[PDB]
Amino acid sequence: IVGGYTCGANTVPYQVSLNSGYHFCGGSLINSQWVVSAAHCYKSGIQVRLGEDNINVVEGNEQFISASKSIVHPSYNSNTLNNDIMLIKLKSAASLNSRVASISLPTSCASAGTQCLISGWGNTKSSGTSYPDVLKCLKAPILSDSSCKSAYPGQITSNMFCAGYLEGGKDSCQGDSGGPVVCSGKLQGIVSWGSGCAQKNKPGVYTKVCNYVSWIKQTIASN
Ligand SMILES: [Ca+2]
Repeated sequence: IVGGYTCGANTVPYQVSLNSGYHFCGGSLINSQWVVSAAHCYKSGIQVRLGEDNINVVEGNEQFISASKSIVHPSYNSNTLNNDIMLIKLKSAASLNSRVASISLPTSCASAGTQCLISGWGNTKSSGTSYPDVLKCLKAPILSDSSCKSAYPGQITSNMFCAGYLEGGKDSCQGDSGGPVVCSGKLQGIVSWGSGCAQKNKPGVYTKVCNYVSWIKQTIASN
């Protein structure tokens, strides 16, 4: 997250870190056994880390649970990033509490102008490179489809939306991939892609989660 703030320990209780020897992506806990992330975060050997603040220090509220299976969306295209969503099942159910909690799926799509919370352990620099140990947060509005498409000609599908600031300065970045965009207590987005970070007229692009609620529910119900 570039131009954000330190969230505070365990203040975003649905935020997970995906770890394969090191943090490589964010995710969102949606029930005791399932995490939603980006399809471009797919790899084998995933351990889900819940209750994290400082990802380099064991602080006492963590749960480390190996993934038993991952399910990339059937229509995910890695070239265009259309349908950039994946589900990860935990080998055992997380113990849910005030600091490890699921986030509700949307029942309807959120509108341009809706204020959301974006979070992650990604790069905090737009030019250089600096990775935080503690979770960073950004409050950002959803941008209109027209402004999103104008920012990225030929690249925005019906499964994507822009959030952030056309002036730049505040954005998601490398390492935030797969993490949450939460608006009014609902998971509306997944950190998907952008052109650099916090650049003028290049806001972050997010997977439009409301399009996938039926797929998420039916997949969970049979796996
Ligand atoms: Ca920790």
